[PDB]
Amino acid sequence: PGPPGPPGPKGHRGFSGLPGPPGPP
Amino acid sequence: PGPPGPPGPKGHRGFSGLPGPPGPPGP
Amino acid sequence: GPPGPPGPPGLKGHNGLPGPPGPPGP
Amino acid sequence: EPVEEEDPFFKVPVNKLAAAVSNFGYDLYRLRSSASPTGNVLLSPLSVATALSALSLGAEHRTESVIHRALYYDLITNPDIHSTYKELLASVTAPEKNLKSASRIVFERKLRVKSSFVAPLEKSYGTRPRILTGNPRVDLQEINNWVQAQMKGKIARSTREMPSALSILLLGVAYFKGQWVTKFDSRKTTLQDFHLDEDRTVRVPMMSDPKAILRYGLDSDLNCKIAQLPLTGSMSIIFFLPLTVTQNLTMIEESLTSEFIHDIDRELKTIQAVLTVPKLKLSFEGELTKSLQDMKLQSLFESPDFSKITGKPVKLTQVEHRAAFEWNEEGAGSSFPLDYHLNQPFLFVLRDTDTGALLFIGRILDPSS
Repeated sequence: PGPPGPPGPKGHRGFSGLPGPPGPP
Repeated sequence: PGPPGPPGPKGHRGFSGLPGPPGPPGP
Repeated sequence: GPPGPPGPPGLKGHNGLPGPPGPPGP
Repeated sequence: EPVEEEDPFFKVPVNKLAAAVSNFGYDLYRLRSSASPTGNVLLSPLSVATALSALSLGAEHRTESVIHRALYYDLITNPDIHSTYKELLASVTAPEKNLKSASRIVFERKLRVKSSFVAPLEKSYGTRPRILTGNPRVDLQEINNWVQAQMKGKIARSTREMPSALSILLLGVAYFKGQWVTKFDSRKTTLQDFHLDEDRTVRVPMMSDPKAILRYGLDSDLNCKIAQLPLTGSMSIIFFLPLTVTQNLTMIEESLTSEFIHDIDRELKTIQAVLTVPKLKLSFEGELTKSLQDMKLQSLFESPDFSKITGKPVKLTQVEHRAAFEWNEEGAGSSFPLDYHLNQPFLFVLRDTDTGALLFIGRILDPSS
């Protein structure tokens, strides 16, 4: 037999959020 | 028995980031 | 004996950083 | 355009890194010696530079670039400099070196530290970060316990409580009690004068070897004579002894680099000498924070970019150094003459022969203190 291996690494970090909305005129 | 297995596979990419805050005002 | 199986999937990756602030307003 | 080859000694990577970190060490000793015109200066800057270079792991380009510049890494070419550093640290702390040197990174309480930073830190530098608790009495005791364990209880415990506004503290401790290659005979250690200056004098116990054997060199431009004594485990102390009796060591001190020290070791000549060395036992407990600041390192103290450590805006706030240092008659055995009397202000440097690393440096204006 054999034992299951270790869990894999944590995934890549998510994409960064988009640039926020424009300001007030 | 036998040896431990390989490292499991890599997790998924994380949640996308929250949108940025509103920009500054301008005359 | 035979090599054990691969492990379970890794955990989901970290949250994306907050986006940058907007352009200056009109 | 063609040029002579570099000295083969500095072409070894661990030696090239030992010279870089040692040159930071000579820069720091100059600011320490210049910032205090009386008293001894005892200093083992390797533990400080080790703590600095480890912290550069969690530093992002623009401020890791400032730590690399102060550590003379920007002159070195090396794909994996941190693994050469692991190599370097395992040489100079081996058991026959008799040198104990430990570095620690101490963080503000309740800080989540990316393990992207703990992992390399732990492979190259063999240390684990210290997350403070907020209980100041017990935080003090944990570090006094960690120094006590890393230094086999040979440094004293701080009475001082760490400051309330601690973001990133850096601690370097070091201890040395070596073994001469040739013993000094205890029976000829006598009390004799040591001249603090031309007028003032003190009696200190000076070991003696009236037919000693050593490597010697009289430097006529720096107005001092230089002798080199060998230590067990392939180390040596190089003394700097001015001709006049003067506490002005400024021209010697202005010239100390690893390449200057190395050319001395190349050109010293073996002689017989009437040698007297005083007994030396000293301690230092002190914050080197300001000397680092005017080492073009002040940016580390105001919005630095340690994003690979944590997302919290952290900042270097303290740099603490303890050091204890001793020599006595003890050694391994018994293995016209010239005068070499260390009964006046003198510099000494403890050098590792294999890598050329600076392990300790001292300015003895007074072996009484």
